[PDB]
Parts: sequence; structure tokens; C-alpha cells
Amino acid sequence: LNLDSIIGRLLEVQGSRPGKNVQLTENEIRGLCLKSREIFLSQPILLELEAPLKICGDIHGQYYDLLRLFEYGGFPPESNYLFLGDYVDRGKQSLETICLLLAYKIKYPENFFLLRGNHECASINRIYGFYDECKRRYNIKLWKTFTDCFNCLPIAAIVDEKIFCCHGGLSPDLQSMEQIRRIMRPTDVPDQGLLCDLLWSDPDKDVQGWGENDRGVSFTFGAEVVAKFLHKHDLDLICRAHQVVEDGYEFFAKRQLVTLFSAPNYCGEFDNAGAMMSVDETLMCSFQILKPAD
Amino acid sequence: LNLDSIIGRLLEVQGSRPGKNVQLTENEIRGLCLKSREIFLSQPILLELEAPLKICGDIHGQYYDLLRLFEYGGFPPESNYLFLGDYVDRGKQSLETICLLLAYKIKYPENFFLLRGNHECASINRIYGFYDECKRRYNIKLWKTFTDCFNCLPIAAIVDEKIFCCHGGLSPDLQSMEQIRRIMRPTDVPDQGLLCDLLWSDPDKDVQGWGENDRGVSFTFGAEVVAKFLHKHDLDLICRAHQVVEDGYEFFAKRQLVTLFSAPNYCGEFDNAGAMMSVDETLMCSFQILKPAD
Amino acid sequence: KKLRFDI
Ligand SMILES: [Cl-]
Ligand SMILES: [Cl-]
Ligand SMILES: [Mn+2]
Ligand SMILES: [Mn+2]
Ligand SMILES: [Mn+2]
Ligand SMILES: [Mn+2]
Repeated sequence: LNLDSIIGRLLEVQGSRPGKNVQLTENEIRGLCLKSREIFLSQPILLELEAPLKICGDIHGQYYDLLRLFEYGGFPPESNYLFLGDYVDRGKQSLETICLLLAYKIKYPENFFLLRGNHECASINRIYGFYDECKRRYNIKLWKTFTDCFNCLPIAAIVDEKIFCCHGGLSPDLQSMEQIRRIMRPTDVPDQGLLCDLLWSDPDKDVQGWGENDRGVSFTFGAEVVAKFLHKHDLDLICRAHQVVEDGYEFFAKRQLVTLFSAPNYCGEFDNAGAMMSVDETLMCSFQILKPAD
Repeated sequence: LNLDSIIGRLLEVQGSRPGKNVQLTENEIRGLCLKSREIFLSQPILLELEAPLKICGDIHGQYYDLLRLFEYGGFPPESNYLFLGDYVDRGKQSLETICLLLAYKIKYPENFFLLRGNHECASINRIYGFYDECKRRYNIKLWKTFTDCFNCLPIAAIVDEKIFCCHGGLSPDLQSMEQIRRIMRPTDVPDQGLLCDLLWSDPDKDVQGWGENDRGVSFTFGAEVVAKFLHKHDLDLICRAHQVVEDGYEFFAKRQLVTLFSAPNYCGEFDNAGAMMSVDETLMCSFQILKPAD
Repeated sequence: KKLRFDI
């Protein structure tokens, strides 16, 4: 596997008109999938990282914004990274995006980490334009290979025993931090239960306790649930993505939780900015912002 | 449960401008769901019908075309009916459609039959506009109730021991006609396996044996598979829907299989006609056609 | 009394 060559051809289009494709060989991509899939398994399903590190939310195929995102916070291993899932779908270039990410996960397995968003699942991959991208540029079989790699992704990360991170949010079933570690991989993302909620759930100001989720899957939780949880596990922050926010970062439960969204103009239907959370060794968090375009 | 009243308010909009809603009470609809769900279970998962009867394919929420469909072949119990699934989603009025159908299933449990299309599943209901319809006109809970009713639908029907009917097609795993009867309800529609294939699979002229399905789920089968199957079970026809066809009916494997699609202008993106297969007691099949609109 | 098709 010629990792450096791959990364090279990928980074090459850096600032060269919006949406210039990078077409690796399907054999190179399988390499990325299988050799990273290895790494994901040998590593814990519930990661335990340490500052400093930059954190990112949904990228959703917007590859050139992922470039600006590194261009702004520093390409690896300059900066350590945690991504909160939702890498493919909706965007124009899911293939480049997920490849560059799976590549860095292999190059720097210890300074680069990837969690699993709800869109890292064949159930919605097929629908929201990732399976289509594969089918168009490569073939069905290859997409079937990604979903064998995604099925082995980490679900959550706990930075410095203080920040708890996952794509969606909390779950009525998440009481023991071990329930997460007991989750066996590889695995699909269910309709109900702990794993599902971890990737689907949402914060809601108006909700008290556990309410129905407008998504039609999982629940919504309120500011009480957040505090009662941060207190049961001695955590000071919850960092998650999953939801578009105007500024790129947005607070909930009075800064007891933050929402990160790294893709500016989620579909050209938002004019929202993208954010990324810088976390120095002292746990002093700052929000580098990738403005859209006016 | 005031069944007659319900049917009455439903049929009332018959020919009264395109897309005039009929808003039952959520309590009436639960009645339709629960009292039909009862019927579906007490009846076999693999039905055994007898001519005469009209057969229909996808309706996909196009309620006024479902009216014309009865207006043309006769409202029950004038004619016996078998529907091949895909009742909701995409169309404008899934609610009226599925209600009128669940109603007739209760009124004439023995002269009216409904199978399960791939869209009778919460996995895609949510996405392609049925869950949205419920959420808009009623509430999430109600949609959650439909998916408890769908989960108890019949999978296939064998008319007069000669015609074999299902929404999608055949499966590499369907060797014993008992494998279907062994299927326990209520049940979700899986990603792999027999049940899935029965609702997802497709015919393909260019395929020899079992090929990959462009849908990203299940397989495609060729004309050999059809013949070798009709011969292993002494059947003379396979009737299925699942796929749009220009004329409403379309032959495959040289009339050894037919595809029925009952929704004209599947999305206003086809200008295709809708078909329905009249089958008299002698097994003389004719195709009543519902032309679109020019 | 068996299977055939119209036009
Ligand atoms: Cl999403
Ligand atoms: Cl379909
Ligand atoms: Mn998401
Ligand atoms: Mn998202
Ligand atoms: Mn279908
Ligand atoms: Mn359909």
C-alpha cells in the first residue's frame, strides 16, 4: 500500500477550482479500507484521548472545505484530530473526503481519530448520495467494502476524562460507561437501543427529560439530562455534531454541551459557517471558524 | 369501529379536483390498523387465492389514480383484488391510499388481499415521504402504529397453484415454498436473506444467473432463473411490481413473468400508463390500462 | 381452463 503516494495525489488539488476530482484506483481504496479497518478494531470502541487536539463535526462530502479545515488548523501530524462522524453523503465529493480521512488514520494511527456518524451506515449511505457516488465512479462492490469498514468504527471518545464526545448524543440506556465498551464490532447501526441513540439523539431546549425525535428515530434529551449525566461521570463537557448550526458551534444546557458542524453551507441552503474546537493541554477551548462565502 | 362511515368519507372525494384530502380521526385510523393487523396474522403469510381477481402493482400514494383504478375494474366486492405492495411514499396522498386499502381488507377479508412492498417498511417509510405525511397531518406515534401493521403483512400469494405473486421477485434462498411459510410475524424487512429479496429483487435481460442489484440491496435474476423456478414448482407465471414500466405491464423471460405498475406518471416524471391484470376463472389474463394524461 | 394471455 503506497500510502504517501495516495495522500499526495489527494492533497494535490489543494486550491484548484471547486470540485476537482481525485480518482484513486479501487485497489488503493480497498487498501485504505482494510488496513484502517484493522486499526479501528485493535483500538477501543470507546477512545480515550488527551489534549491538545482539534475537534470537527459533520463534513458531509464537502472536500474542499475539509481542505480549508486542515489549511486552517494544520495538516497532520501538526495537530491532533478527532472527527465526530458524518463524513460522506450529500456533499459533492464523499470519495475524496473519506479517503483522505482513512489515509491519515493509517499514517498517524495515534494522532488522528475518527468516530462514527449516523451516515456511516449502509442504511442511509445508499440513499443520501454516497452509494451513488461509488456506483458512478467505481462500483457496487466497493461501496459494500466501505460499509464493512464503517461497521468497525469507534462510537465515542472521552478527552482527558472531562470531555465526552459522540456524533448524536446521550441515550436513556447509557448508564454505565462500560455498556459502550461491551459493544461488539463489526456491527450495523440498529433502529433502537444504545448504539442507535449515540448517533441519532438530539438536544432540545423545549424538551424536559426524554422526548420524541423529529427525525423519526431515537430520542431528544433536555438540559436536565445533560447535567445529571455530566455529574454522574464527573465530566465537564459534551461535544457532538449531527445538527447544523448557524455559527458552526452552538451551546446548550448553558455551555454544558456544544454542537460542532464543520461543513459551511450544508447544502448551499444555509449560509452557515463551519467550526472546529481547538483544545490546548489546559482544556482551554477555542472555536476556529471557516466562514462561508458572500 | 364505524367501518362504513370511514369508507364513505373516503370514497366521497371521488372525482372532485386532484388532491382533495380526506382527514379521518387518528382514532379511526388506529382502528383500521389494529383490526386489519388482526386479519393479516390469522391469515397465512403465503396466501392461496383463486380466480377471478384483478391484480395491481405499486400505487405509491397516488390516491385519485387508485380511485380510477377501482372505477375501472370495479369497487369491492364487485371484483376480487390482490395488491402487490408499495402503497405509500412518493405520492401526494399516502394516508387516504393506505386507509382505503386497510378498510376494504377489513370489510371483505376474503375478497380483498394485500401483500407487502419494500416501502411497507419503517426503514424507507421515514425517508420517502410517508412518515412526513403522518407527521404533517397527524403525529409520530401514528406512523409508529402503521409500521406495526405493515410488519404483519403477507409476503406472497399463489393464485390457483399456477401464478406466483410478490412485490420484488425471486431469491437465491427461496428453494422450498415452506421457507416462506416459516417466516414469523411481526417482522422487519432485513438487509439480506429470503424475506428481503422477495421485496427487492429484479428481473434483468442482460443478467445470467444472479447478479448485483443496482438498488444497492438484494440481487437481480435472469430469464434462466425464472424458467428453472416455474418448472421446479409447476407454476406458469410470476406476477410482480416494484419497477416502473412504460405501458403498465411488461413481460420478461418471454411472458414467463410479468411486471405490473398501477401508478400512472410515477412522479410526473414518466408519462407511463398504469396497468391491472384481469384474471378470469379460466386463467385468461387481460390488462386493463389507466392511461396518464396528455 | 388454464393459463394464457390477451391483446
Ligand atoms: Cl443526518
Ligand atoms: Cl422502488
Ligand atoms: Mn448526522
Ligand atoms: Mn449530518
Ligand atoms: Mn418497490
Ligand atoms: Mn415502487
